[PDB]
Amino acid sequence: EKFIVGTNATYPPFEFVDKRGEVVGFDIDLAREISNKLGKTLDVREFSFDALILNLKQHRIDAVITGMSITPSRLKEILMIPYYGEEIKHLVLVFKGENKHPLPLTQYRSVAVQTGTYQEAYLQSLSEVHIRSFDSTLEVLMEVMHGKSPVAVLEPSIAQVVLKDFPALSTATIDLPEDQWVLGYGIGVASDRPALALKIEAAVQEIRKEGVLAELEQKWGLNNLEHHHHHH
Repeated sequence: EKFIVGTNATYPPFEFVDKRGEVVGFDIDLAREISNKLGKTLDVREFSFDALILNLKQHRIDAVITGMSITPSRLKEILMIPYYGEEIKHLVLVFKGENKHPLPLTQYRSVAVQTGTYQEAYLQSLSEVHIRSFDSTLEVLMEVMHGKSPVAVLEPSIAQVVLKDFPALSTATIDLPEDQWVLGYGIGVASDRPALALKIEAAVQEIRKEGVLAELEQKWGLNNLEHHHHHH
């Protein structure tokens, strides 16, 4: 039988349309691997993003794979099996010297952040926060080093790697409200089909341990993802 997957082919490198008119990408290769583990024939179907969950709940599709962020709001409605991405429940505020009251972020003349990241979107959602956006983490941090902005915001896993090169910078934790958490990217499954979700979790674990998940990540350039959590 068939494993029917619903997608919105507008989000490289997860899914997009090739010059054949076919949908390709990391999620399509992952969907095929999953269908093989389940012993099913993959059937990829395109929908508008806003129509995906309704179709899943109506059992017209078996799974949604579309670079969809795992959010507490969505977990209320559907099941989600994680397959890529760090959980983001807090951000790192970066500055030189002392910062007695790191919050509110509205206090700063400007806040440096990287374009296209989830932290940028979070900052944009906040009333009266003045953002200076940059293409790279290098530019974000040099902005603070030169005293052009008082603070920057990084995602925690990036802060952990890059800040070793910046002994002058100190940090404070920004806790995100629960309704703003993203817990990586996930495969959507109907709430009334938990057994299918279990089989998909089993499949993803096997794809991961066989090294195929890491191969697909490298192949599709996920390490260099430009537009983070576009569907949050």
